[PDB]
This record gives sequence, C-alpha cells and structure tokens, in this order.
Amino acid sequence: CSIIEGTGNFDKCVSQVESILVAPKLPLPANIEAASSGFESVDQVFRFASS
Amino acid sequence: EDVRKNRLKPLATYCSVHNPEISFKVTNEMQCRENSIDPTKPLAERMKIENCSIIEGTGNFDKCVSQVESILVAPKLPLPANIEAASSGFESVDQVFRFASS
Repeated sequence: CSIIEGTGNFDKCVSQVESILVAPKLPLPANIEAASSGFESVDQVFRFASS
Repeated sequence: EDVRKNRLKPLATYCSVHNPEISFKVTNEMQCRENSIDPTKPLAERMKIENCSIIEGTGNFDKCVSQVESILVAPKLPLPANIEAASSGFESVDQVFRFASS
C-alpha cells in the first residue's frame, strides 16, 4: 500500500467501523478487563445489559 | 448411562451454541472445540466419545503424566469457563509458577 484515497461513502464507512471496531470477530487487543466483566466488544454491552 | 451422572454433563452443558457465552464469543467456542466438544451438536453427541466402545488400561505412568500435562496442566488454549483465572493473568496451571512464585 503506497497511497490512501478517500471515497466519501458513509454507509461503507459505518459497515467497516462496525466490523473492525464495534463488533469484531475477536476482542480488540489488551481488553482482558472488559472481557472479564463479560463484554468482549461494544456490540455486547447493550445486548447483555441495558438501562 | 444417566446424563445427570455423566462427568461431562457440566462441560457439555456450558459448551453449547445456545449459551450466549459461546454464541457471541468465538474465544469460548474455540476452547470447547479444543476439547473435542462441538457446541453446534446436540448434548448426547457433545458427551459422546465417538467410534469408541471400550476403554482399556495400559498402566503406563509416564504416558499418563504426558497426557495429564498436555490435556489438563498445560493445554494450548485455557480450559473452558476460566475467564476469572485468565483475568488475574493465568490461562493455565503451567503459567501460575512461571509468572509468580514464592
């Protein structure tokens, strides 16, 4: 990868933020504390507890 | 033959795709699969030792130690339902004396 070019596609951006950051396949690294409290990722927070 | 008396019932019950701890966490699913328990299968096949009719003793202590080490004491992945041990910094028994000692 030489160059990064913007495509300005918000829905593709949301889709990627969801798969990479919010709901990843495995927890994002250095998150043993979150995992120990029962939450691997952001998507799990509102699934197991809500207020 | 009673399912409630089978020593695998607690583990096979934990290791289920219908348990949110397995269905939402690949981590836990992989720990189950590492101990030959497929969480996608019914309870009866999760507890079953496939294509095995008879267990025969060989009375070989060193082979026994070798297996207890690889299966129980130093497994590739932490044994299932051990988030508490892992959170305190220890995935398995072998890590306890490596990281801390007295």
